[PDB]
Amino acid sequence: STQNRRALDLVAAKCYYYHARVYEFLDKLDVVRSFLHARLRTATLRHDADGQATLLNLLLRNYLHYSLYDQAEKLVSKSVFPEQANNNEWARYLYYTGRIKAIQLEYSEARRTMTNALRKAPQHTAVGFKQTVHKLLIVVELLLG
Amino acid sequence: EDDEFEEFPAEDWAGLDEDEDAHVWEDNWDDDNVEDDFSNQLRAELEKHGYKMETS
Amino acid sequence: MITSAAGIISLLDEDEPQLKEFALHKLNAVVNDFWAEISESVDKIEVLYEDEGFRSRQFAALVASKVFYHLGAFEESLNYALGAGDLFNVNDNSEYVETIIAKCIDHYTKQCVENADLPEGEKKPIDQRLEGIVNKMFQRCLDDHKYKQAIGIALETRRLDVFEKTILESNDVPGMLAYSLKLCMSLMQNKQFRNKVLRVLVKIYMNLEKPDFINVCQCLIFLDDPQAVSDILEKLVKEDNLLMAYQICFDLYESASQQFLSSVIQNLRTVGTPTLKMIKILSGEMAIELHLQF
Amino acid sequence: HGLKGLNSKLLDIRSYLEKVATGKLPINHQIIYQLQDVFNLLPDVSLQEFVKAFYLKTNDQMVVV
Amino acid sequence: GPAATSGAVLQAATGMYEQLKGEWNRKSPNLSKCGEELGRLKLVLLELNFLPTTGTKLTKQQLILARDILEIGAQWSILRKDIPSFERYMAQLKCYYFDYKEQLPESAYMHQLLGLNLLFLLSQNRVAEFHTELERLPAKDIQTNVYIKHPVSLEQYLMEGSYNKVFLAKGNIPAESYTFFIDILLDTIRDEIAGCIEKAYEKILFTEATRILFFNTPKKMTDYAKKRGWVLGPNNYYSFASQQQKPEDTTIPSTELAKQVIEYARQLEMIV
Amino acid sequence: GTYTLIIRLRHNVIKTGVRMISLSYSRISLADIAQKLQLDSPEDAEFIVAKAIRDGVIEASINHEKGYVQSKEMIDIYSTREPQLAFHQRISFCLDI
Repeated sequence: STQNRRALDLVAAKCYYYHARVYEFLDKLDVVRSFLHARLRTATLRHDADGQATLLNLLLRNYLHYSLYDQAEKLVSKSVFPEQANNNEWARYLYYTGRIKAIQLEYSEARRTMTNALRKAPQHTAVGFKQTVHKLLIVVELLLG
Repeated sequence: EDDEFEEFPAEDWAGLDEDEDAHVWEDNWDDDNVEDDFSNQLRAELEKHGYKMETS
Repeated sequence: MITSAAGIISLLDEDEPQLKEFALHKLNAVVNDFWAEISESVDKIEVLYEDEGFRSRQFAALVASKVFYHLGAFEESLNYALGAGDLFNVNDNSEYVETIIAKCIDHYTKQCVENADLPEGEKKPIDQRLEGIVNKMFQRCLDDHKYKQAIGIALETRRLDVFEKTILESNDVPGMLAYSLKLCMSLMQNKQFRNKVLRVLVKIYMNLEKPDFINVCQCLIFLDDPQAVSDILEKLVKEDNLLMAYQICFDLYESASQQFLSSVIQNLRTVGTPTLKMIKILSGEMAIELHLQF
Repeated sequence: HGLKGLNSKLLDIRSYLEKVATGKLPINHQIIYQLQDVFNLLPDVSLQEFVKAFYLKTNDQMVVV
Repeated sequence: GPAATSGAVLQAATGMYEQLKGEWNRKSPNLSKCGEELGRLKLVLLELNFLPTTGTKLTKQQLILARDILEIGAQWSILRKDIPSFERYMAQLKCYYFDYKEQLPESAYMHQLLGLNLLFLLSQNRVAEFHTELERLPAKDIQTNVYIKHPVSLEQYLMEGSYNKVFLAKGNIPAESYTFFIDILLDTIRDEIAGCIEKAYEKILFTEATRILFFNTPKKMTDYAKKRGWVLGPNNYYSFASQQQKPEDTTIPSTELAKQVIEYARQLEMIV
Repeated sequence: GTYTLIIRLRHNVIKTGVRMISLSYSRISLADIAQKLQLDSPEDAEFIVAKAIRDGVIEASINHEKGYVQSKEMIDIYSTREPQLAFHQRISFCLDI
C-alpha cells in the first residue's frame, strides 16, 4: 500500500482493519500507533476520505484500549473526520467520540451521539456492536438524569 | 469502505429469561417494581398492625 | 501520559539554556504522535523563537512549523519554516518541504501576482527567504533538466529572467520556443504580462542561433510596435535577403490588421524621406491578383 | 412593508411636533389633543396578565405547527 | 562520561536524598538545601541522557535510579509550595509510572504520589480531569488501595454538595501527605456552602451559622456575615436574592422568538 | 471500562430521590427525609437538600428553627416558555428531515 494511485487507498482500508485486528491479540502493539499516525497524515493530503476515516478509527481504538483519554480528546477535537465515509466507519467514530465525551463529564453531547451511533449500525445484524453501545447508552441517560 | 463488524464480542442465546412481553403494552417502569405483592401486602399489614381486629 | 509530551512540555521552569536544547531535540524527534497535545502548549515555543539571545531558536522555528504542518492549518508553517534558516531546505527532501514548498510556492505566486501587478510597494511586503526557497527549488529544475516544468513555473512567479534562462539551458532551445508560443496565446490573460513575455520572446529569436523571421513577425504583431518591425524588415532588404523579406510581408498581411500594415508602410515613408516592392505586398495587391486567378 | 409605513408616518408627526416647539409655528390645540389619546391607547397598563396569556396562545400556535 | 561516572552522580544523589529523609525526621532548614541541590542534580541527570525511555535496558535500570530522584524531590516540592512547583513534577512522574509497568518493577510509593496528583486536581476545581485520571489506574485498585479511596470519595462529596466533607479532611490521615495538602480545598468548601445557604434559609441564629461553616469563634463569623452583607439582629437575617425579581417579562423574548418564527419560514420557503 | 462511570451515579440516585420527595410532598421534616433516602443523619439531609436548591433542582425553602423543608411549587408550566422551547426543538428536527 506504500505504492501510488488513489484506488489502492480504498482496499487499503480493509488492509489496515485486519492489520490492527491481528496485531491486537498477542498484545495490541502501540508500535503500530506510529505507522497509523504516519499513514493518516499522508491520507489527509491525498484527500482519501475513506482511508482517512477507517484509519482514524483504528487509531482511536488504539488510544482507547489503553487509558489515553486526554490524548484522544485533544485529537478528536483538532482533527476533521472525513465527510464521505461508509456508515460502518461512521458508527465506529460516533461510538468512540461519544465514549470520550462521556468520560470527561459531558453527558449532554454524549446521549445525542451515542444514539445516532446505535441507529447507524447495520439493521438486521451487528450483534456485538449494538450489544455494547446499549450497555453505555443505558448509563449515559441515567448519569444525565 | 467496510461492511462488517468483528471487533466486539457478542452473546448469542437460546436460553432466554422472561420479562413483560411487549406487543403494544404500555411498558411502564412501575410494574417491574412489584411482584404481585398486593394480596400479601394487604394480609400481612392487616394482621401485623391489627387492622382487621381493632379497626374495621 | 506515555506518548504524551506532558512530561516534555512542563519543562522550562528553571532558566538553563541546556534544558531548552535537550527539550527541543526530544520533542523535535517525535512530533509525529504527540502533536495533538503540542497544539495546546505552542506558546512556550513561540516566545523562545522570538528571543534572539537563544541559539535554540532554529529548532523552535522548526518545531513551530511542525505544529502547523500536522495541524493542517499551514500558513503559520511558512513563517516558522523560513525562520528555521538553513535547517529547512529543498535538498533534505522531507515531507515538510514536500508540502511546505507547495504551500510556499502557492503562497508566493499569490503574492507576486497582486504585488508585481498593482502597487509600487510591490516586493516590499514579500520576504526574501521565501524567494530563496523558490530559487533553490527552481535551480533543482534546471539541474534535473526539467525545462518542461520550469517553463510553467516561470509564469507563476512571473519573472522573465527565470523564463529566459530556462530556455537557454541544454540544447533544448527550439523546443522551449514551441512551449512559449502555445502559452503566450492560450494561457496568458493579463495583456500587460503577456506583452512582457513577448518582448523576451523577441530577444531570444535574435541572439540564439540563426534568427527566424517567421516568428519575430507574429510576435511583433501581438506586441504592436510597428516602428521596430519596419527596421527588422529594412535590414534584410539592404543585405539582399529579399527571399526572407517576402516571408515577413506575407505574414504581416495575413496575420496582422490594416492599421498595422498602414503604420509600417508609413514608417518606411518617413524613413524614405531624404523600388517599392514590399509596398506591393503589404498593401495586398499582388495577393488579391493571385487569389482571383485561383 | 407595514413597519415601513408606521415608521415614516410617526416620523412625520415627530417633525411636526418638533416644528411647533421651536422654529415656531402656532399651536393647533386639536392635533395635540388627538396626540394624547395616542399615548393613552398604547398597550401597557395590563402588563403581567397580558404576558401570562400571550404566552399561552403562542403555546397553542406551536402545538398545531 | 561512562555509566560509572553517571553512577558516580547517582551516589551523589544518595548523599542528598538520604539527607532529605534525615532532615525530614529532624525537620531542619537544611531540609530545604538538600532539595535545592536535587533541583540541580536534575540538570546533571538530563545531560547523562536519561530522558523518558524509548528502548535500551541499560538506561532502563538507570531510570529506576533517576526516578527516585524525582519522587523524594517532588515530596519536598509540595512542602516547599507554589502551584507550578509541585505541578511540573507530577508530569514527569505519571510518565515514569507507565515506564514502571513497561520493563521495570513497581513500588508501594507509586500509587500514593499519584493520589496527591488527584487531590491537586480537586483544589484546582477541574473535576473534568479528576475522572479521566481516575480511569488510568484499574478499577479494582480504587477499592483495595484505601489510600486512593479518600481522594475518590472526596470528589463524590465535592461534586454533589454533601458536607461532612470538612470533617473527613482531618480523618483522611492514613496518608499524612493528604492532610498537608487538602487544607487548600477548605476555602472553596465554605464558599459553596454559603452560596447555597444564601438561598436555602431566611432566619437562623448566629451560633448555628458558626456551627455550619465550621468556625469556632464569633469574630470570624462577624467578618463573613459582613462580606456577604447580612444584618446582626438576635438571629442572623437574610436578604432575598434567590429570585429577587422574577422573569415575568416575555418582552425580553419578543425579538428572539420572532427571529425563530422567521427561521421556520426560511426552511418552508427555501428551494430544496 | 464502564465501572468508572457507574460509581458516579450515587450523585443521581439522591438527586432523584429528593426531587421525587419534593413532588410528592409540600413540607416534611428532615428526620423523615433521611429515612426515605437511606441517607446518613438529619445533619446530612439539610446539606443535601440545600445543595439541590442552589442548583435549581427542587425549588423549595428551609425553615431550620423548626426543622422542615417546604416546597414553593405552584407553576402551571404554561407560563413558562418551556413548552415553546420543546416545540422549537421538535419542529427543527422534524423539518430538517
